[PDB]
Amino acid sequence: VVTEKQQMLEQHLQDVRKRVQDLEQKMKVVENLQDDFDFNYKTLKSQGDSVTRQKMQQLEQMLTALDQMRRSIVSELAGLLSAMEYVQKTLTDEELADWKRRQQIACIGGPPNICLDRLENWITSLAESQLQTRQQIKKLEELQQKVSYKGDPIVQHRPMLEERIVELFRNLMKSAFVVERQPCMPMHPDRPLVIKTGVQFTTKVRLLVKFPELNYQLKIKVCIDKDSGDVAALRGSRKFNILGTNTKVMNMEESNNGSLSAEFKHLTLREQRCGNGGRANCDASLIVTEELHLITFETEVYHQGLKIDLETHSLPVVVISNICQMPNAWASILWYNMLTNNPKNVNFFTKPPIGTWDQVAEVLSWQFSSTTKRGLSIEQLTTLAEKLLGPGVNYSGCQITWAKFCKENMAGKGFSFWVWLDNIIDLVKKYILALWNEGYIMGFISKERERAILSTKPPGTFLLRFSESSKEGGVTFTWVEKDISGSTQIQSVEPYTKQQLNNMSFAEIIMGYKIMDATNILVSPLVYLYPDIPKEEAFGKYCRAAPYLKTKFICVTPF
Amino acid sequence: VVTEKQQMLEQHLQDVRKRVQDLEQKMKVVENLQDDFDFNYKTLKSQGDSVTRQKMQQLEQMLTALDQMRRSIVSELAGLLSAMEYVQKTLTDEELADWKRRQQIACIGGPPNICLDRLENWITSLAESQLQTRQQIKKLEELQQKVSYKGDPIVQHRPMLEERIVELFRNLMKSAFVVERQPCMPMHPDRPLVIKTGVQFTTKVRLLVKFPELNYQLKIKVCIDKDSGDVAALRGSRKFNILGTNTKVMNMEESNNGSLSAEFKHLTLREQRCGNGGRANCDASLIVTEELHLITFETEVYHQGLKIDLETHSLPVVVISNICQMPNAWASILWYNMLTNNPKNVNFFTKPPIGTWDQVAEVLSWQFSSTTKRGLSIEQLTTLAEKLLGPGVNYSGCQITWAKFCKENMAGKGFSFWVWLDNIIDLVKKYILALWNEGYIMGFISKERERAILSTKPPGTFLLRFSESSKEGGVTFTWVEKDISGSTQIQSVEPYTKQQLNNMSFAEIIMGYKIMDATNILVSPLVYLYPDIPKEEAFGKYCRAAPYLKTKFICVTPF
DNA sequence: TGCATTTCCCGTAAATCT
DNA sequence: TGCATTTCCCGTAAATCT
Repeated sequence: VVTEKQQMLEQHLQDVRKRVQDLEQKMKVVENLQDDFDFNYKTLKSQGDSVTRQKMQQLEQMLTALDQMRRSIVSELAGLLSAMEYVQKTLTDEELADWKRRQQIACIGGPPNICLDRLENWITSLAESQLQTRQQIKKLEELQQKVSYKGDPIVQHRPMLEERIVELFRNLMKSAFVVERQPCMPMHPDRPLVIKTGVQFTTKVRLLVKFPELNYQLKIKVCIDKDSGDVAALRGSRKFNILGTNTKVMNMEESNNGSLSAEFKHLTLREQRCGNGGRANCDASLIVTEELHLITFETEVYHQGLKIDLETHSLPVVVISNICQMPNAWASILWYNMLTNNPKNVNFFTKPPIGTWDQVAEVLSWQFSSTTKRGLSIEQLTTLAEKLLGPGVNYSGCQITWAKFCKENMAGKGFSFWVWLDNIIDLVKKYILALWNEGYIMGFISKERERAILSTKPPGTFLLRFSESSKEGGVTFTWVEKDISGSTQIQSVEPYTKQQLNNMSFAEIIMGYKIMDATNILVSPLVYLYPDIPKEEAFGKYCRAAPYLKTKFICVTPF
Repeated sequence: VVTEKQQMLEQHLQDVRKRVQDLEQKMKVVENLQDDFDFNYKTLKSQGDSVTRQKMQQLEQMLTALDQMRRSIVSELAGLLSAMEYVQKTLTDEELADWKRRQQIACIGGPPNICLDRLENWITSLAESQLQTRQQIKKLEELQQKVSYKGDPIVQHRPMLEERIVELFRNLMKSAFVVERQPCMPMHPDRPLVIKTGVQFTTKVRLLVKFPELNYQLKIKVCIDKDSGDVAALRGSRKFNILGTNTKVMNMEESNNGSLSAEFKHLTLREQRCGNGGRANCDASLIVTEELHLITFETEVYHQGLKIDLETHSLPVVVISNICQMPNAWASILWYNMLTNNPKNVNFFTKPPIGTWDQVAEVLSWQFSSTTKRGLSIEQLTTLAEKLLGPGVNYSGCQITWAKFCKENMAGKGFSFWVWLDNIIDLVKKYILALWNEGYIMGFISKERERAILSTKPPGTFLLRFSESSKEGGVTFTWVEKDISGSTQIQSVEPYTKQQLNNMSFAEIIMGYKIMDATNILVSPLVYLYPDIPKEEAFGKYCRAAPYLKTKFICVTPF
């Protein structure tokens, strides 16, 4: 939806469109008058070799009118240029930069709308206006060549008008070249900006100046680790080469809007080994999953007498060799994008920024709404801020460092916050998908606050939550059944590993768990999912000559 | 252990060794006499320019003696050559060829002893004898150059003696070049002669002529699909290239005997795609797993004035792209090696030979004793010949075709004999390993003959056997418990898939299977493994603040 | 050494051949 | 089309780096 700032932008772009038409009009008038003047002059000389009365006066008067039309045109052109310069900045430095920011956010699972359509229409309109304006300026030049005098408006301003129009266009083209789809392995659509060597990844660029004349004209060359990974910048770092079809012609193929774009598929990265390097300094100068790289795109455009070098790059990418490095790699991409809008700070992790629990929590919810249908409730969310910040009320300004979020292991645990959490999402995906869908799982809640169930709610009322001690990820629940109940003895079984969920699903465990009590009688999977809902309405939906005797496995607690 | 034929061989090789020493002796005598004759002659001429009485007689007599010694040497050399020619054939065409045959057999799991030691000692001894013999022959030549006459034994025979010795040596060197370790992926040690593109494989060659002078002198080049896959032979076939270190210098490294050998590791195959081919005719001219290739080794030896081109090749190899093709690929390697001793018939599967149940059964047992501690009992073996040949008594001359063994699916099944069986072995490996070890599993027995248990043995007596209907492979057992037993109602549960064995082991199923009968009471895992052994002595060996409630899964038949 | 990181390769699933 | 065959790539385990 349009904001007011975009409203004005569209408005101004139209005013510019209008002015250019008016000037085009004014150019036609001055040309015709110049032709009329030229013929009249010719006719007058071709006889002054008897001079018709008043015709000399007409010639002189035509000339004066020409002069004035020229002065006029030249100052309206200058004013237009200044307005193009002002608005172009709004277009490129404000609206386009905003898009790039929201693209970062969309990569890490945030509210999208990274649609380039409006921007492309804006950019193309401005570009057309600039090129037509340059054509009028070129025309003024050829008008001066046919007719000129001492104090000619064209001779004393035109060069500056040309310089300004060319600089504007040149810069507009360069801003227009962007990475529409950031590097991502199609196999891990929710993990853009993380590439594993040997696995195909794809990326796409777009030129927001929609000029049909340029269809199939430009050749885009992509590479990784250019320039800054040749002379000055980072050190100790690994270096890679892109393998696969290195170049790609830009065209209007997909036809959606017929926008100029170039898509690269089947790309692969391979470490460039041997030679001379270092690995000097601390952390071997950043661990593998914290090292950042840039994929660059370059091309040259020769358009209407101008040569313009276009270049753009991806957001920093983390390169891994094995998939087991992805959780950590992702955390890096989260932190980077959550905390900065600089598109090329590869040394970011030398001294990472600190985030607030606010921004960290949002980002965390996104991670869930991406892979699943819904994110995190503040019950599960707030009990998470506790697992990091300890006791308290409200967590807005509470600072979360990179070390706390992922770099170092949690309190007494032998794993990091992010990794434990990523492993959970992977569990909620490979199994328990819809079983997590609606509001089913409490998921995250302290053994403590896991008291406000059977101990306030009738015996039977159970819970659905994750194993806090498990690195790989595991699941569990609630129920009061063992010995002579004192004042409601709350319980949980030992969490089920990813393999343990191959043996029987969770809502199947929940609606197929009797509990063989000391009495030798298998008692019961407690009723009422926490609030007051009998297990059935929620969990019942996911449950299910001489022949071999069909069987089905169950564990159901042994005592 | 030495056979009588090998005894004679060793004997003859020694006789040859002896003769060469005797001739070496005879050469020394003739040389000295020639020197004596030469000096005497010199001395006699240097004065006949008065001649000492009787000295002319001595000179003449020395000459006659020389002549006779020469005739003698020349005929003993000829006889020796004929004996070297006879024995060499026994060495190379009989004993070495036998080794190659038993190497084939060892590849497909048969009784090994493919030790090259004896052969290498035999070959090296003969080679040394031949080279020394050639040196005596060369010497005869330089003796003739210093002293000769009309009718000289050396001039009229020596060229033929040279030709024969060189031909013998040349052929001995060529026979001596062999593939000691056939192409095999170290990852699948029991599957030699089957290579999957992209996976490393290793192979090794040996030169049985143990000459230290040649250490590090020869460079061996390996390749696949040479010559015959350039011009005349097979058609429609795929073609490959060996990637990795293509050449390898031959040396005496491992030092075990210090035998000359060249080992190639880290080799990889890749399909050579594009160009011009065909895939014309039926079966696209043999399916992938029936297509055969040869890996060739070549080198040149320049030794004591001779240039000898050595070449050897592997046994035909089947090339696959995915591991799922290995069962079929192996069957091909089994059939080939079980039925022929031709080392290079790549068109074998155009018209495969027929085997007898005898040879087919042996080979089948081998497949078990390879991967496990023991093969197949005739109970399990004979009940197998029934699954292929139907009813009968004795199966010796019963022909088994390639189609019956593997090419076409079994009777009413949607899979082939070999594949079902290979899948079983893979099951007996990944799980139930020792649980198969001793004599535990009956494994293969008709539902029919699976009557001679509870129905002749007390109720309780169970069985251990494989799923006949399962492609992927599965397992099952015996027990009489359901309703009011009539006259012993024999039973089996639905077989456990490879994944079903991750849920609980077989001897754990067997000693943890109660059977919840209609009476709501889980009854019992029947006692006495078939003969009369209470399940325990055999199967019992493989069985095994606020804490989470430790659990353990069981299926135990639901009725 | 123990650790960080990369390589190997099965087995499954998707892709391409034919 | 449906099939034979090859390619893709995770995830585990072994290997190499440092």
